[PDB]
Amino acid sequence: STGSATTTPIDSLDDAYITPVQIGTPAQTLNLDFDTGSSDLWVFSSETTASEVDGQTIYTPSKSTTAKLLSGATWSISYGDGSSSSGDVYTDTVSVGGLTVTGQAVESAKKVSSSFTEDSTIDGLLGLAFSTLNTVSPTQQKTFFDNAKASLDSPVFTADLGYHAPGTYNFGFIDTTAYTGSITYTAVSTKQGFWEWTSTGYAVGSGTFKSTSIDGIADTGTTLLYLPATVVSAYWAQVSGAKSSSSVGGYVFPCSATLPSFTFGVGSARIVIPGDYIDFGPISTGSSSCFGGIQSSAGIGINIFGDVALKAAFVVFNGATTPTLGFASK
Ligand SMILES: N=C(N)N/N=C1\N=C(N)c2ccccc21
Ligand SMILES: N=C(N)N/N=C1\N=C(N)c2ccccc21
Repeated sequence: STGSATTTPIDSLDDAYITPVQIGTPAQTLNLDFDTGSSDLWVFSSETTASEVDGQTIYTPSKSTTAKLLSGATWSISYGDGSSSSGDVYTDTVSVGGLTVTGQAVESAKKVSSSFTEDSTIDGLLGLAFSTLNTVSPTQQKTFFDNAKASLDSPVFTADLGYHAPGTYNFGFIDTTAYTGSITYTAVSTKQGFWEWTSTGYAVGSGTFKSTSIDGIADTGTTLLYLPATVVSAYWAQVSGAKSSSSVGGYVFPCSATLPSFTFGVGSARIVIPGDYIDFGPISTGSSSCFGGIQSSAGIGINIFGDVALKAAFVVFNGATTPTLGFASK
């Protein structure tokens, strides 16, 4: 089997992407944030505290003839950004882009934190990291990909995120028309449960490439590119007036600037992030200071190749016996 679904930015800045997912019988379609940095499929639901729902579409398990309570199971997750959610668990039929998994754990939120409530466009998350990070207790549950894997034509999924435009998540096949050149594959460590890999270095704009190992994770659920402070300083030093602002919480730059590109290494290959991809717009409406798309990972404890980086590439999440990541230009 295979599946193919379009993913759409939630706003004009690509702050996140939503992908429609069919849950239950008859289908209830919710728009979920596909997150290769976490491993829970959770949804706003008929059980979510009413004051914490503001425009989201909810899953109602009582209206699904295939829903079954996973008796005794609960979940609770805290994300690196400080947001959180928790609740109980059903199993149900879940389809993405024509690919169907029966018996998928669907984690129904009883509580969500304020940032989830405030995002009326995101009805929940679909985790695509390794199932060892799944939070369901006392019986940990498998991700949608983990459950689908054996049925797929090939044990892979791909992320092809757009810049200020829709893109595609495919399951079970590589669309060789969606990229240029060849795919460079690189080793993955699953020891922390992430798609963790080592970039071979970077360049700023037209500058020379610096060969240096940068361990980090491929995370579709993180908006920005978080890298070591040395790398980030070298980038922003090429932008007149750019500075790290403690009040804003990161690097900002004049909205009048044209940003340089940023290149990262994948083995001997190179992925070029155009400068415009690094512009996240005014820090507050109408401000002449703009928010940078490359930020320091200092304090987070891991480097994160989030959407800013991934959207510059066609990215293969290879879930074969030995998992690997692939990157191609596009
Ligand atoms: N990851 C999410 N589930 N939602 N992320 C966001 N939601 C926003 N409104 C926003 C603005 C700037 C950066 C990220 C986000
Ligand atoms: N803290 C602030 N006053 N503004 N923070 C932002 N402003 C943006 N444009 C943006 C995009 C992505 C992530 C954060 C921000």
